[PDB]
Amino acid sequence: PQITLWQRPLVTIKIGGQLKEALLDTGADDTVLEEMNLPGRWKPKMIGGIGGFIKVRQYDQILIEICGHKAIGTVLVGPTPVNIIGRNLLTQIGCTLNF
Amino acid sequence: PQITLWQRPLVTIKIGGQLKEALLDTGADDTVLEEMNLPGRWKPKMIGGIGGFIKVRQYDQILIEICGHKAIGTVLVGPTPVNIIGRNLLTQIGCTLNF
Ligand SMILES: CC(C)c1nc(CN(C)C(=O)N[C@H](C(=O)N[C@@H](Cc2ccccc2)C[C@H](O)[C@H](Cc2ccccc2)NC(=O)OCc2cncs2)C(C)C)cs1
Repeated sequence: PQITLWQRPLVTIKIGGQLKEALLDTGADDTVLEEMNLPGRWKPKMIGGIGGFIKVRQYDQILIEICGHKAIGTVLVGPTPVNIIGRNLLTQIGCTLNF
Repeated sequence: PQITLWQRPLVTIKIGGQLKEALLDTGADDTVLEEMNLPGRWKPKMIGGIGGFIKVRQYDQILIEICGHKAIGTVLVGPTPVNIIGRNLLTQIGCTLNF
């Protein structure tokens, strides 16, 4: 699709058989989801946002369908109030910025 | 131009006669720049995201040039870790998300 930015770029994603809304975010280097139970072992990560840093748990090789396009990659889980799809999964599904 | 997201989408902006580097950010409603001098009256504002809220100075009707494209809109200035061009100016240069 082509998505204009007059409104927040919110899309449905499917992860773990649940549907969630997520923001398409070119300003996030990684993908961050609200607290959920994901499979396997995690690794620690600190990510910084506008107000400072949060500790998140890194899971790898996670499938997530973003608007019907399957991506498989690293997903961080921690105390974000919005699910953010960042560049790591946006390149997989072939997303670009055009102007 | 077409920008892939293997790397951070950083572009040069021209604002208040200085060239700065800033991130094209689909996940920021607002344009938030590092401490700089801007002419005008401004208003205090609080913006938040990951990590909490920060106080910025709101300046309205600032002309920014983003890669040669002229944009007018609100610019917030303050202790942001990175220069962010948010959706309020990305729509003005005709920026879309495509996949
Ligand atoms: C409440 C919620 C439902 C929402 N409100 C909003 C409106 N808000 C607040 C914003 O747009 N606020 C912006 C913002 O931080 N947006 C964020 C999404 C968000 C929104 C609300 C709450 C938490 C996260 C998303 C933005 O792309 C920022 C910008 C950025 C990049 C580097 C350093 C600092 C900042 N990205 C991140 O915070 O990325 C964190 C990372 C993830 N992986 C690696 S770093 C500001 C910069 C203005 C959107 S959704």
